[PDB]
Amino acid sequence: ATIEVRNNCPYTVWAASTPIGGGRRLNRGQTWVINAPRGTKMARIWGRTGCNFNAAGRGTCQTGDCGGVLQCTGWGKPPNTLAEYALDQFSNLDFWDISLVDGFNIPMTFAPTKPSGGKCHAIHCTANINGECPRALKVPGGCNNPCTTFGGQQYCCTQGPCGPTELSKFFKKRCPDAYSYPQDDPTSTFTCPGGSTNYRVVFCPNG
Ligand SMILES: [Cl-]
Repeated sequence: ATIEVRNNCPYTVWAASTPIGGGRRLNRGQTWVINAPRGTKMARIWGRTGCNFNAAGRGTCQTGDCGGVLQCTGWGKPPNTLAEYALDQFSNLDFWDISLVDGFNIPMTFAPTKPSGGKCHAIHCTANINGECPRALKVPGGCNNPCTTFGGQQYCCTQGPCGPTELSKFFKKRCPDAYSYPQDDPTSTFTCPGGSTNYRVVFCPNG
């Protein structure tokens, strides 16, 4: 239920969190701890780079912008590396993952503060994705996922079952534990017994 967001990047990051949390400027080394009640589903945490806000919480960001506002209520504009989770009250299990479906912008580590074996352990995505990003998907500060750039069933899996693509394999290749495309569920979903642990999301785990 407790999620700790830590910015270990050498640059400032504007953490964002829905549906609870909002937004927060995080300078190098700063942490933000938010409480997520049991039953919180379809939640996500991400970081925003190159933002420019004025006293009122209005401005714009280079990546992951959520409507030109500091405290998000909606989703960020890709590309942005995602930390998704659902604290299910029915199975009493925590379902979480790192997703690249909406792109990549900042490397991160998603981990249980109390790993208990099985699929309940830290996962990472620290590859140099922005650096090796295919030219067709590359944007300032990030690397978009083929579904965002090209669209269509092939990449977005909007019409029905889909499979990996050469462009999706570019991400899975570099971050095996993360979602490379919409239906990359089997090797991208992790769980922990609900109530048995807390969570930590850190930007630039390798500094
Ligand atoms: Cl709670």
